[PDB]
Order: sequence, then C-alpha cells, then structure tokens
Amino acid sequence: GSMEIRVRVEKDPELGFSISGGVGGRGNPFRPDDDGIFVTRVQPEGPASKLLQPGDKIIQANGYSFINIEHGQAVSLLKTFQNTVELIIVREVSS
Amino acid sequence: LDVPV
Repeated sequence: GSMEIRVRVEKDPELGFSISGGVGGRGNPFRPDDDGIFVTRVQPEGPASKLLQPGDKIIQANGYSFINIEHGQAVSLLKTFQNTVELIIVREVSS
Repeated sequence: LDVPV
C-alpha cells in the first residue's frame, strides 16, 4: 500500500539526498508512468539518514506543492531553501 | 542523471 509521511530534514548545508523526475524530466528509476519527484539516493550518514529512502515521492516541501511540478522548479526550490525543510512524502509499503 | 540536494 501507500502512506504519507511528514519528514523534517535540516540542511547541513545540503539535504543529503538526490532526486529525479518532474514534468519535463527524464523519469525515475521506480515507476515508468509517474512524472513525480522521487528520492533516488539517501546519504547514509547525512541529514536524511533513517528518515527518507529511495522510492519516496515528494509531494510537498515547506508548504509548496510538488505534485506535477516541473523538474527545474523542484531542484530550484530544494536548493534555495535554507535550514529546515519540512517534506511530505508518499512511501510505498509492503503488503 | 539524479540531482543531489
């Protein structure tokens, strides 16, 4: 199934994860059909350690919607924020 | 290419 999760990540000075996807982006390693923004790698001793995992779909960040967001806009937002970033993600969970 | 943030 799926679930939404709030995730706070404190930049130090990066978030410590990578993303792929977005409208106008090249897709993602997880779902062919989805234009969403997906977490693809998490630095193991970085700020997102234990909080995010590859395959998490970002649908909001500091109150900005990431649903069908363009690739460049998502990168710009995440890179522009400072200090704390409050994410909402959709995580797939084992049946 | 993924993008580190």
